[PDB]
Amino acid sequence: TRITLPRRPAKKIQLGKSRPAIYHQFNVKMELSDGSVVIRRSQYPKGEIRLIQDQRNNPLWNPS
Amino acid sequence: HIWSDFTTRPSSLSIQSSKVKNYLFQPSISRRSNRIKYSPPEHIDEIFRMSYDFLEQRSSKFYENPLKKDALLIKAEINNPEVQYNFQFNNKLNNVKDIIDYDVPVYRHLGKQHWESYGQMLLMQRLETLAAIPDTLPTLVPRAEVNIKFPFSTGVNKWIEPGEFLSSNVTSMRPIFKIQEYELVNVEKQLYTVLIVNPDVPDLSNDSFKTALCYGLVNINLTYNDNLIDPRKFHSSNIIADYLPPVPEKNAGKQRFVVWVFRQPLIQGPNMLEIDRKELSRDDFDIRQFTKKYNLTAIGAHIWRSEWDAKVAAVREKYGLPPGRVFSRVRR
Amino acid sequence: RLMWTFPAYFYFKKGTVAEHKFLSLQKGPISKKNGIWFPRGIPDIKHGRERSTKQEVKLVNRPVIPNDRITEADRSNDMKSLERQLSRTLYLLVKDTWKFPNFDESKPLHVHAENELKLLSGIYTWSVSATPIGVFIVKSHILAGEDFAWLTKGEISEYVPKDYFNKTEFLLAD
Amino acid sequence: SKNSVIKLLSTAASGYSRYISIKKGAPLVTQVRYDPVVKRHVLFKEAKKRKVAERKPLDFLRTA
Amino acid sequence: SLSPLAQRVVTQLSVMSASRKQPKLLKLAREDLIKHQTIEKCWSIYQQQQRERRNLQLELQYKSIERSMNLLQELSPRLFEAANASEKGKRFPMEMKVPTDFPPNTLWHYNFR
Amino acid sequence: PKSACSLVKPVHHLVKIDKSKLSPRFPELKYDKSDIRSPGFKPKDTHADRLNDHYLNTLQSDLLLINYSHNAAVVKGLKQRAWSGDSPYHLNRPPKNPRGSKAQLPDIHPIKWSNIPGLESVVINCFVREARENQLLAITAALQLQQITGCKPHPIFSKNDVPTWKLRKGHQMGAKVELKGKEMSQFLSTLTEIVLPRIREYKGISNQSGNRFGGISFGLTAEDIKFFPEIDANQDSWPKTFGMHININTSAQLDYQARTLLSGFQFPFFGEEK
Amino acid sequence: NVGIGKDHSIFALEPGVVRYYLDPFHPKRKFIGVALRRDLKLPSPHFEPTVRRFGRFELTNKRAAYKEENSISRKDYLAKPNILKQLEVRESKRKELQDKLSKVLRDELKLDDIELATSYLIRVRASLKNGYPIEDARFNSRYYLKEEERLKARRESWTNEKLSESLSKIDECSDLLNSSTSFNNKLELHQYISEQEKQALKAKLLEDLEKSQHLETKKDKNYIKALFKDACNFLTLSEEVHLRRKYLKSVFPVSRRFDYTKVEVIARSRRAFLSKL
RNA sequence: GCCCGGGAGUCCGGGCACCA
RNA sequence: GAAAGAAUUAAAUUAAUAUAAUGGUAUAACUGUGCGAUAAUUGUAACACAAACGAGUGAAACAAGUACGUAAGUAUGGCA
RNA sequence: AUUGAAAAAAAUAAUAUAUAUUAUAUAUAUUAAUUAUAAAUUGAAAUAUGUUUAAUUGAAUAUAUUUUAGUAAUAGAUAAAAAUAUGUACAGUAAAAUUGUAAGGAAAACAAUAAUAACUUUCUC
Ligand SMILES: [Mg+2]
Ligand SMILES: [Mg+2]
Ligand SMILES: [Mg+2]
Repeated sequence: TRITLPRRPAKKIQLGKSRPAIYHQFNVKMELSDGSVVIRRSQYPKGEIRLIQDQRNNPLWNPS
Repeated sequence: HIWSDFTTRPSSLSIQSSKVKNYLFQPSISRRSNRIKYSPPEHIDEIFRMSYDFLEQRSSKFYENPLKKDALLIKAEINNPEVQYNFQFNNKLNNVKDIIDYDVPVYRHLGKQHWESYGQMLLMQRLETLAAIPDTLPTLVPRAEVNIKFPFSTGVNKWIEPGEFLSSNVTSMRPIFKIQEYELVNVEKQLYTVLIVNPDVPDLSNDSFKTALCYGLVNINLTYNDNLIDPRKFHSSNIIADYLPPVPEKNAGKQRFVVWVFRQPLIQGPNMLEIDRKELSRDDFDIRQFTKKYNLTAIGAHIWRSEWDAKVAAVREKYGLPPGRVFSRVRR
Repeated sequence: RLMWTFPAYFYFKKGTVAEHKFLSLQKGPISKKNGIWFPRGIPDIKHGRERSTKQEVKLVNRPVIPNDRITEADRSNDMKSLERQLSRTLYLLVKDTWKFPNFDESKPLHVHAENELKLLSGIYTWSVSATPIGVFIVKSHILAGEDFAWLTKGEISEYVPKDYFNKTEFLLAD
Repeated sequence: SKNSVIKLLSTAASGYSRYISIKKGAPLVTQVRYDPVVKRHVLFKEAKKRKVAERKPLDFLRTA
Repeated sequence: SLSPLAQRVVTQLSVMSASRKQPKLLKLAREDLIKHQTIEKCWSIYQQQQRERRNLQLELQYKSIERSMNLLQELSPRLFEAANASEKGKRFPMEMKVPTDFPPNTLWHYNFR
Repeated sequence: PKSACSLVKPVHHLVKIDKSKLSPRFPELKYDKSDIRSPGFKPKDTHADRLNDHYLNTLQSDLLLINYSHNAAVVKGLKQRAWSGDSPYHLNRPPKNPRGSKAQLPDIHPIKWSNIPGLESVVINCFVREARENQLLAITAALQLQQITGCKPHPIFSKNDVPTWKLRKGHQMGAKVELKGKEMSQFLSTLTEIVLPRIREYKGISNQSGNRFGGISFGLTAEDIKFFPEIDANQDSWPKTFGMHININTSAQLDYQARTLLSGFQFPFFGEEK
Repeated sequence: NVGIGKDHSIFALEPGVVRYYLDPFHPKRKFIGVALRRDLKLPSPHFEPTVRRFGRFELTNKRAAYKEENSISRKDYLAKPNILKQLEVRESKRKELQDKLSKVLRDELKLDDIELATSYLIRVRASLKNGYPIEDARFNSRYYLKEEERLKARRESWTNEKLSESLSKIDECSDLLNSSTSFNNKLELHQYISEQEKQALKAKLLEDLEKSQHLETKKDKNYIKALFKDACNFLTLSEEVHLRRKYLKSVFPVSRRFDYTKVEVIARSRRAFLSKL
C-alpha cells in the first residue's frame, strides 16, 4: 500500500566537485494595492505581478 | 596613485611583463584557439578599476622603529594586485631578484604565509613522527625554511622532501642548504650555524644509541635573496666537522639524518665565535650541550633517513673508512 | 553564468498555448553538426542550453510602471516637505542659531515632550521609548502631516553651529 | 542449514584451494588471497557450481 | 510504466534536482582570477568599514544614553524612574512600514484616525 | 585489528598541522567555499537586502534605545551547582543539576551596542503527515518549499515508530529548509507584504509562542500556502498543498526582545497578552 | 614499551622493569609501562630523549657476517638483475656520449687529461639537462671532480703538493673548456659563444624574421628553414619553440566554419599549405 | 548434499546417499 | 571597541556498541565520510597468562605477498 | 596553425613529449574535463537546401541532416532517520529533560537551551 518512487542507483558526487544549488530566477516586479512597486527574485517566469489583497490595504497593518 | 610611482618603492612591486600589466589595467593563455574560446565575466573592468582605486587610496593612507615600519609597509603593499600576481605565479624556491625580492618585506611576508600553509607543517609532521625533535633537540619554533639538495653525487637536481629515503649513492657527497629566512632580522651582523646530526648509531657498550655529528658549518653569512650554502660561500674556516656520509651498518635500522640550523647570538660588525675545532668530539656528540655552550637558537630544520644497501661499502672505501659492521637480523 | 537551466518543461506544458507563446519569444542555442568548425568551442548543449555560457529568458492586465524616486528634486524648494528625500532619514528642525524643538515636572518626560509638540500642529507621532538621549532629548517617529524645517543628516551640518553638530552628530542617522 | 561451505580454487592453476562458509543466498564469491605455490596474490574462484539468490541488475542508464 | 500522477511527481522532483540543469563550472585566466580576488578583498574591506561605522555610531549613542541617565538620576529622581520604566511590551507602530523599492501612489498620508 | 584502544601520543611543538593540507587527495577541497577556484563557489551579495538595510539604518538604533535599562548587570541563569564540601564523599563527585531543570541555562547579558537583537535564521519544517501512506506527497511538499523559498530543502525522515498513527522509522515525510542572510530576509518580506495579510482571519502571531531564549514560531495551514506568489501564479500546477511550521531564531537574549524585533519587521503580535 | 592485545591484555615490548604510573598528559587514565632500566622513573620527562634499546648483537664470526651481507629482501633479489642491466645500459650510453664529446673536441681543435675533460663535459651536460644555470652547473661539476681528487688523496696518503698540482690542472682544463666550448639548446656541443655575442645573434635573427615574414614560395620556405637550422647555438629552447610557432605556421592567414554573423565556407588561397607543408 | 512428483523462481511432499 | 578564526574549560555517559550481563569507550572502540574490498592472506612463532592431561588465551620477532595512508604507520576479522 | 579581439618566457598541479640517476627526478609545450554513459514516430532546437513576401536583411513555410527531451533526490568529507557488521585514512558528537510551533496531543516533525579568561588575524577611535 505504501506508494513510492523506487529509487535508481544515485550519482556519486565526488568530494570537492559538489556544486551548490543556484536555481534559475528572475527579477520580478511586485505591485502592491497602492502604487508602491517592489523587486524580488523569484523562480516563476513572470516579469510583473500586481496584487489585489496586500498588507497596505488590510486594516490590521494600518490604523489610518 | 602610489602604486604607479617607483621612486622610493623598489621596482619588484610591479609586474615585469608589460603585456600582462596592460591586460590587468584594461592575456596569458598562450594558444589562439583557446583564447578565442575563453569568455571572461562581465563588468570586470570598471569594478576592478574601482577596487584598485580604493586599495591604492588605502595604501597611500598607510604610507608614512624598524620592525613596526616594516609591518606597516607590508600592510600597505599586500593588496596590490601586481605584487600578488608576482608572488602567486612565480617560483619562490629558486627566487629571481626582480620578480620576487625577499629584501622587500611584503614578498617575505607572503613567502612566510605560504610556508605556514604547507611546507612548514609537513616538516613539523616529519620531525614529530620520526622522533627527530625530542630525540635530538627538545623542540623548535619554525622561523625559517631549510631546503637541502645533493647536487654533486649523481648530478641530478632535486629538493629533498622531509623524511625521505636517500640512496647511499645520492648522499655520498655533501649537501647544499637554502635557509630561507623571514621575520625582519638583521643581515650584515647575523651569522648562522648548520649541523647535520644522526642520533641513531649503535652503541654496543650501553646497548643503546649515540649521536654523531656528520657535518658542521659555523659563522655563515646569509642574505634574504642570496641564501644557497654552496662551497663558494662558506670557506674551509667555517667547517667545524667536515662532511661524512651516511654509512648505515647492515640491520642497524633506518638512521635518521636531521639537519639543524641555528642563528648566532647577537651582541658592531659580524660577531664570530671560535669552537675548538679539534677538541669537539664528533663521533659522539651532545647537541643540547653544544647549544647551551654557545647559546644558539635553532631556527629551522630538515631531515632525511638512510638505510643499508649494496652501495654503502663502496662509499666507505671511497671515504677510507672501516669495512663496516654487520648486525643480526633479530631484535634480540 | 552559474545559474541552472530554466526548466520550461515543468512550468509550461508541451502542448499549451501559453507555452507556445513563451517558446516564440525564446531563441535556441546553436547545436552541433558533424563537418563544421566551431572556433568558440563545440556546443555542449543539454536540456536546451549551451552549458559553456550564460543563458537568458525573455518574457486588469497592465504593464507595471514604477513611480519616480525623485519628487524632492522636482520640487527643488520644499525644505518644509515630507515627500522630499524619500530614501533618506529626515529630522525636524526649528528656528529662533537654530535647533531641535526644545520644550520647557509632574508628567513623565517623554510623554510631556510628545504632548508639547502635538499641540503645535494637531500630526501623529510615536515615541520609541521613555529613555532619553544626550543633554534631556527624546526620540520620536512621525506618521502624519520659527520654522517647520525637514533635513537629512548631511544637510543639517550647514544649517547649524559646529559645536552643536558635534554634540548631536551621532544621533542623526543616514 | 543457513550456512553452507564452499571450496575456492586458485585461478593460478597451482591447485591450492581454500575453503569458506557462506549463506545459501550468497552471491557468487571471489576473493584475492595469497597462493603459497605461486607465492603471490591471486584470485580464488568457486569450484563447484551452485544456484544463487538472483538480484535484479540495478539500472544506471535511466531506463523507460 | 508509471501513472500520470507519478510522472508529474517525477517532473516536480527534477525541477529541484541538479540533473542536466547545471552548466559547466566557470574557469578563469590567472590575471582575471587575481583581479576577481582583489575585487572581493576590496568589497570585504568596505563591508568591514561600514560595520565599524555603524557599530561606532551605536556605541556613541549608548554612551550618550548612559550620560543622560546619569544626569537625570542626579537631577529629577522621579523623572529618571519614569524613564527607566522597562519596555517589556513595547511594539513598533505598524504604520511605520519597511522601505520599498519604489514609492507609492500617495507619497505620504496627512489625515489619520 | 589487534588494539581497540584509543590513545593519542602527545607532541613536542606548538605548530597546529591541518593534515588535509599535507594530503594531495582532494585538491578542489583545499580552497575555501567562497574562493572562485572552488567548484563549491557561489556568489553571496548578488544585490542589496532591503529588509536588512531597514534593520541597520532605522531599527537597530531604536532597539538599542528601547531595551536599555540603566545599570542592569548580568542576571546569570541557573547553572550546575557545586557540592558543599561538608563530607568526604563530595570530593570527586559530579555537580548537581540546576535547581530548576535538568538542563543548564544561559546568562542574560544587557542589551548594549555590541549585542543588539537581530534576525539570525529562519527554519521551515513541513512535516506532511499523509506521507506515511504516499511517499510522492513528501516530494511534492519539498518542491513546494523550494518554490516558496529559492534554496534547496532537505528531506525529513520519520525518526520514531508508533503504532497508533501509521508511523514507521526510515520513511521520508516532508522537507526542511534553513534560510539565512539575504534569502531569509526576502522570505520574511514575502511573508509580511503578501501572505500574512492575505490570509482571511489572521489576528497575528500568539504572544505565548516564545521559545524563551529569543526564538519565535508560528504555523501556516494548507490553504494559506496558495497565497504565496510562486504558487498563486499557477493554481493549475498545485492541486495538493501542505501546511508548515516556521521557526525564527534571533540574536535576542529573551523572548520579549525577539518579539519586539519581529514587530519592527511588520509582524502583528495581536494574538495574545504576554 | 608496552603493547596491547585483542583482549586489552598489556604485554612487554622490551626487556625491562614494570612500572605503574599516572601520566599528566592523560588525566584520569592509569598506565602500565616498562622502564628500560630500574633506576629511572617511567612517566619519563617529556622533552628528554627517549631511551631506546637497540639490542642487536654484531656478527663477529666472519662467516656469519658474510652470510648476513649476502642475504637480502626477496623483492630486491627479484629486481636486482633488471636494475643491473639498466645500470649497464646507462654506462654504455655515457661512454657513447663521452666518445661523441671527444670527437667534437677533436673537430674543434682544442688541447687536452683528455678523458678527465670528457668526463667533466659529460657532467656539465647532465647538469644542464637537469635544472641548473649553466655556469653554476659547470662549477658544481668541477667541484665534484675536486672532491673525488681529495678523497683519492686521503685514501692514498698523497703529498699535498701533488694534490694541489692536480687541482690546478683540473681548474686549467675547466677554464679551457669554459672559454672554448659551450652546450646548446639541444644539449649538443659546439664552439663557445659569449652572452653579448649571443644576444647580438638573437637580435640579428629577429631582424631577419621581420624582413622575411611573407613566405610566398617554396624556395622562400626552404630559405627560412635553413636560417632556423643554426638557431640552437645562440638561443634558449623555449624561445626557439616560440619562434617556430610564430613563423612556421602550418597554414597562413577547401573547408567550412562558423561565424558571429550567421555557416561560412572557405576555399582559401591554395598556396598557403603547398609551400607551408 | 543428489535424484523425482506436485526456461526460471518460489512453496509443498517422496526417495537416494551421510549416518564416524 | 567590534568581526572572524583557532580554541580551551565545564559537562561529558548511559545515548551508541551486530546480540545477554559485566567491564570498558569522547584521546572515542560510538557516529559520518574517501579510498578500499584488502589483514575474515601464507611459512616459522619465542615468551608469557592459564593449566592435571587433552585443550584454551595474549603475543614480540623473522620471512612472502596485499590494502589504505603525504608520511608516521596501521591491518593475521568483529571494544572485550 | 588557419577564424575572433585590437619577439617571448619566468608558480603549484595536471596532461603530452623527451631525457637524467642503482634518486618516482628534470627540460619543453598546453592548461582539457568537473556529473556524463545504449534504446524514443507526436516534444523542442539548430544548421544546410528550396519557394514566397516586406543584391541583401528580416519574416513565413517546405525538404534534408543533425542536436537535444528517457526528465529520478545526496550538490555535503554528509555526522545519531533508514541501507554495509571486516581494512585503512580523515573528521564529528550522543541522550534526556525543559520552552515553544498548522492539523499536533501523554505519545509523529523542526527549532532553541553552559562559560569566553587568554591567543591569532582582520576592521576601526
Ligand atoms: Mg556498558
Ligand atoms: Mg571496529
Ligand atoms: Mg598445557
